[PDB]
Amino acid sequence: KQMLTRKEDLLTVLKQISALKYVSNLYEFLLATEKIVQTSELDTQFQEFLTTTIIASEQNLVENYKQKYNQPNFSQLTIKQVIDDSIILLGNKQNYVQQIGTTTIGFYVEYENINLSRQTLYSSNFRNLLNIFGEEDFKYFLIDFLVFTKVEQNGYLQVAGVCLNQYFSENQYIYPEIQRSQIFYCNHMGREPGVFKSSFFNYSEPQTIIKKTLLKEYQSKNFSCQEERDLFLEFTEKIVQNFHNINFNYLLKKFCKLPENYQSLKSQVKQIVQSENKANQQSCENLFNSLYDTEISYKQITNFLRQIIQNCVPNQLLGKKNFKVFLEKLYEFVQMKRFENQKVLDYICFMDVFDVEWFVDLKNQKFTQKRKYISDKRKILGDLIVFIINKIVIPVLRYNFYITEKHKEGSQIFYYRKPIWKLVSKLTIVKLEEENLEKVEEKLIPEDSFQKYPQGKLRIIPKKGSFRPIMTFLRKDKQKNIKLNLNQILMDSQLVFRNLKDMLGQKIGYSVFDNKQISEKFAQFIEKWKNKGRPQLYYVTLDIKKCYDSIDQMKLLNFFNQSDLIQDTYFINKYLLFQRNKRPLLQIMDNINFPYYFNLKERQIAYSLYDDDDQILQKGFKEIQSDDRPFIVINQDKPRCITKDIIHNHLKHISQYNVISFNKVKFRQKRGIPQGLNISGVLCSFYFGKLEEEYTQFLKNAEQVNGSINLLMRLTDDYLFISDSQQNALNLIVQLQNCANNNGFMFNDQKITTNFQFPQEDYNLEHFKISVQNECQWIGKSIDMNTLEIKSIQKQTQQEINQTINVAISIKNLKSQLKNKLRSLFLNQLIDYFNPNINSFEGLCRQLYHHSKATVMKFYPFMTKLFQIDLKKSKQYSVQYGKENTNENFLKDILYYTVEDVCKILCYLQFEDEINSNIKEIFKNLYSWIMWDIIVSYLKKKKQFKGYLNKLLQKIRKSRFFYLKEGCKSLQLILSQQKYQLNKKELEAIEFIDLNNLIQDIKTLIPKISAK
Amino acid sequence: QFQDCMAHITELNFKRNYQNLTEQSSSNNVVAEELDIKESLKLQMEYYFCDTNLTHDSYLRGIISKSPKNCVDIKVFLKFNKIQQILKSKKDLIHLIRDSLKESKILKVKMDSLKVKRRFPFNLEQALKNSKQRTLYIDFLPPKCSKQTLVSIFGNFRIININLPLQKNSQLCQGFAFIEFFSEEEANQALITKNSSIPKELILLTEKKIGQGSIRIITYKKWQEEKQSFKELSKNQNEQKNKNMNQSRKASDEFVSIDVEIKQNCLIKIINIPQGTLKAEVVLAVRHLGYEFYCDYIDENSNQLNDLLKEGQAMIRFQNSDEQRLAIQKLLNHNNNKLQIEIRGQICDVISTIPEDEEKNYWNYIKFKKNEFRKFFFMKKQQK
DNA sequence: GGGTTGGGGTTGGG
RNA sequence: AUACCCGCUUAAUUCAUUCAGAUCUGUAAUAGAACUGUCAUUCAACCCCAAAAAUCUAGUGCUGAUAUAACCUUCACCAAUUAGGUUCAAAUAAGUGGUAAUGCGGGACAAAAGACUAUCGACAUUUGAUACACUAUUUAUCAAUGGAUGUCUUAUUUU
Repeated sequence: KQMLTRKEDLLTVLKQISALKYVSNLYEFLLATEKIVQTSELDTQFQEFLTTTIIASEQNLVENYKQKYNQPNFSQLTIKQVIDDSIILLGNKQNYVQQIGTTTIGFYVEYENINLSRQTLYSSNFRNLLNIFGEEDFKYFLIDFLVFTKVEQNGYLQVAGVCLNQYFSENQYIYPEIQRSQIFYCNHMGREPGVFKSSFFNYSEPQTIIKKTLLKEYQSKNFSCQEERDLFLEFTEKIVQNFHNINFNYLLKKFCKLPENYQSLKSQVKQIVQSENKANQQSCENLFNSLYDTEISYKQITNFLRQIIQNCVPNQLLGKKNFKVFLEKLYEFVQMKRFENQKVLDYICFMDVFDVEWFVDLKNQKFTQKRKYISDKRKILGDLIVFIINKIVIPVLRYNFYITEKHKEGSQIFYYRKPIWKLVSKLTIVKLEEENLEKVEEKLIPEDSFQKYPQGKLRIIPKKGSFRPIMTFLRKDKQKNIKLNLNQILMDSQLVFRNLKDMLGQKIGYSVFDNKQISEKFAQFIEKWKNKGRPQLYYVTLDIKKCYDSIDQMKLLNFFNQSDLIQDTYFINKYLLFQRNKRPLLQIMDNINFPYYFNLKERQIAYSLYDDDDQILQKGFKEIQSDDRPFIVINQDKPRCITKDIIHNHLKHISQYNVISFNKVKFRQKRGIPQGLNISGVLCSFYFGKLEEEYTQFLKNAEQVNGSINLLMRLTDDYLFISDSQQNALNLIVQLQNCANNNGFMFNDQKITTNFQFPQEDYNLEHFKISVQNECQWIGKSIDMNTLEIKSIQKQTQQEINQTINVAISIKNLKSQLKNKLRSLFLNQLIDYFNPNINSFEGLCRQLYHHSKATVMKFYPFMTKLFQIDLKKSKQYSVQYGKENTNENFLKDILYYTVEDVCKILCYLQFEDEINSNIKEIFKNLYSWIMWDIIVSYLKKKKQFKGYLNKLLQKIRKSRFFYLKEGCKSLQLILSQQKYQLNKKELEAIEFIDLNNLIQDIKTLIPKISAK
Repeated sequence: QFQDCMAHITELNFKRNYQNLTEQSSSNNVVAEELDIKESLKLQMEYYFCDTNLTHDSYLRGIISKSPKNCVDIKVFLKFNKIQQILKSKKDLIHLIRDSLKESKILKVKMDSLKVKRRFPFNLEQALKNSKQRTLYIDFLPPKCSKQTLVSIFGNFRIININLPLQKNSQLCQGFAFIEFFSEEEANQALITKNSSIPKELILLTEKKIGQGSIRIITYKKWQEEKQSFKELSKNQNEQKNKNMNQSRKASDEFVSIDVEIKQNCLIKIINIPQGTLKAEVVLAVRHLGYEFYCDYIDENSNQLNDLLKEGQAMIRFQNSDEQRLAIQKLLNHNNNKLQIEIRGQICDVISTIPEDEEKNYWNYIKFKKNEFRKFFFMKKQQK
């Protein structure tokens, strides 16, 4: 079967595209056109360039460019003149590589932008190419072909032809959208409960005022006649009249009332605010917890909303049954998650058009065209639903509640009464003022920065016993001519610091940024441990508390000024990158295009004017590849320049004059840099790397002074250290404590996790709380101290799992959405730690087992939501899956194809291309059986799947088991032929398979892989 | 424990019919010394859905079949004829019934559920045959009323129940009655004692309801055995002569319609319809008026071969004459008040009233269509 | 009299 | 749980009143009584890094298996634990957690073959052809097809 390969050729990939009919390298094209002959001699560099250059065309034009004996080939014009002639011949066409950064004016061409690819076009290789070709043929070759030149080991740069991005590109009604997002984060409070004074409910105090304030709905195009509009206006008048008779205080007191000790909490808050001395930490934590335990329940809020709706909206506006359906769906909407939303169709598909009685049709289409009448009335029913919701429900929730999410509860939603949130805000302000925030006056801040930079907003998330402030910088000042926010202003410096991050990795400290770096460091340490001979290992884990706020602005500025890794001037280049996806190559239904095999990404890069080794000036890109598969890059014509002085000014401004607002009250930071800026992580990493390299001198020489293996990484403020010497670990702890004492920062909770036990009295570590565990846990990862294997940490309950899942389903692209979602869920974390250099076969099997067990529970809500819609009413799916078991067939197809793709990717990641195809197939079958067994075991108890689907899944699992057994049996005969010589990895795989006795059954490996 | 359950079940219905014979005779009672109202309601209700009663009832089985699991509400029992007599609150009555049946042996009860559950499901037809074997047919009963005497004197063999019809015939005790025995073995034993009857006389004529006329004391199976031939002769006989049945069935559907079913004024003819206009468009144009009508697409101008004059004319038969007049008002096109309409982009002419002879002929072929509609089904059925 | 590029989508670490 | 039909659902005072302005009273300074205005920079959505990406009509070795097996069985649902069955599918379960539960009051025709012109080209069906729709529509006419529908049965209250 088709397998993914780590090594691929651009020509081979291009020959698999149906649109392109002629694909060949330049040398063979020239030989076919007889412009050159084999007996002719050329320079070795020119020959290599001709061989490596790849051209392609939509049609076969070899005859058109055949050598003509009418006139020889001699060149007298310049290469620029030939290029200008070709560009002029191109005319009005505006999608070609050669036109980038230039414009045509009559028979004159003008260059006005920087294009880094022009060097290849005007190179001596292209000069000799033109000399061989001739002007008249070159001008048309630059248009009729797509030219790709190799500039790296696997990279190619397109220099001519139609831009590749061009290949990556009667109306129907679209219903409005429920504005659910407006409910969150409303800090406003009013003397009388109800809605905002700006609403039409309060603005009215006749039909004239209501019409004026509700024109947007009154003059809608869905209304058939003026009588319908008048009836709707009368209904709105009745709604407005009914609204003013609602006792909001009584409703609140009945359904969602304040706790009994609310007065006590208010008195405590007032006393804490008025107290001059610092408040008691445990008392404040208890007050925080007591305030946070006053949340309202979903059922309570649903009853509140239902009671509000019933006595305010006439029952005949929607119909007797439709009103009840809407009320029932209101609860589902209420309990709906943060980044999730409902749709109008969710109500329309379940109510009946004919229930409405006041609907009138100008033409008697009720009996002639029932479907047309139904559509016409649906267009009005949806409008009514959207109006009711977005005009009553959302404003009430916004005005009378603060709605947000907690710290460690994921995406789950919580509600709090407004006075409780006012008390929480006062207490949080009191807490922040003493530590890091100060009330500020606009007189102090200079007007230059005042008009040059926008300010930020502050948001508070509840936490167990405390809070968690978050400051945002999305806003932009309409006045003072500001059109960008802080991130848009600073993304240039962000690019510069991202460039800095590359040499920040290994030069001046121990900093890591991605799982690839973590994995390669782990692999190197594992190899060194293997060389040493598997001795005992000890680990220590600690982290910094509030790293961002503990940053010295003067020290950071001094480091920035004296750091030579940042050059004076930089240039910004933009380019497009085309990269191979994770899809195997089809072997030759007819519509095959570039997006089927390549992914388009937009990239920016900053480069210095030095004669650097990477010579970015020659190429225009800097990309890292983990495989030999090719990729294509095309440049752009939008360059930018950034100077170190501008970065210095930005850093000084953000360090000194950082201004944020809260409840229309301005604040200013006193220490550290604000979290949430795009440069904060890199700046923090650099700042702490300086101190850690200052205080970790001994580690630089320890590995050869006494030959001790030791590994230290720091991700942002989190530290992990594994070594062989308890003395080395203790020395590191002591040095880190000394550095913290000297630089005025501290570690979180005074807690440290170790693998050993030592007397803390000797090293003045009495205040520390040492926790001893035999299994290390770092950044959510689980590491063994015995086999030195790594696997991720997964939750254990469906309630925990569901809190972090947002479900969004659209009928238009069900197949694509579900396939991509399942693919992402499986490949989220497993691909980054499936390195065979780290785990053994058993370790990989266990990792896959646990990850699949987590992912199935993760994805279960998706099919639960899917079953709420019957696909038999949709032709697009019924024609493909019948009408009896459409849902079951659709789910089976999705699961089967997703599992097959995941297994193929897993085999590609695990094995190299040199391994035997039989071994690859056997391992793929084993993985498929594991996944299907997990899925079947999970789903065998569910009631919705209890019938038709389970038999199909059991059949699939049985087929996979049979195929695995058959492959294992045939592999013995295959190897017995002596036709193949096995390497060490193949021998290891054979030994593993024979030890686990995969020939007969799987019962041997299950205890080893399912152990927890 | 089905083997336990089966034996456990067989005890219950035995205790049930045991109580039934006692309560009708009022032989035993606990009265009010130790309440026992719980046992009284127990006997009452699991008799109310005992096998024999449901065999006679055949309704509570349906009502429990309505429920998915067949668990049924307590409230249904409160409306019963002789249940409310307990007296002395429905929220309390449900708890009383529930803790009365909490130790019951045929009713599953738990977690204060609102439903009650007989512990053995359906098995209606199987009980029908077993009871039929146990039942016995009696056809020697003079009209004398000695029901209590009958039950007190028939204490000779174990009898499940005596089904004496009431008021089906004249007076109270005229019917020939039905009796079931404890088992098929008990019925065979009663047959062994040749014509088991009152002890003073079992083979000869006597007094009272059991006066022993033509002594047809046989079980249900031989009762149907003797039924078989006599019933089947009458049931089969000979098939009805099918030649004239359709002609007889013509009359009402054929020869009165034009004035009884649809009045002659309800018919409206349309002319000058261009060829190439499918009748769907024409019926849509008539539907534009909104009334109910029958469309006879006039292509056969002879009005009773594939007539060549296709789509030229049309016939509309409304349900009501007043609706026809309302359509005429609608067809009175207010722009010109002309008896015409446009179909497929072409204006065609309509006829408000047709001469009564042509109306009668059109109704005649309409009734011919009705007769052949009745003929197709009649010939279809005549072979069965 | 016009004018970055505005989104779509929401997982797992920090 | 058919949740089939109907009705209302503690239906009654306030649990509570930020910020700002404007009054009265008191105070060794605290406070108390009453009033008015009020989402926003008019839009709200935190960031870093990495992940995936068909214009998803295109797709399975469509599936021979491990009685050391797989299925099935409880008065809602889910989460789990035990007992019992069956050999390509049916029969009869016992606990333990969480969650839905509102609640009351009133209500509750059978079935295997018939007698059936009682009605119907104005009956009903799988379809199949056309139009009206299509983002998860509730259908009109011809074609074909043959029963369908409605009563009485055979049956009846410790219903």
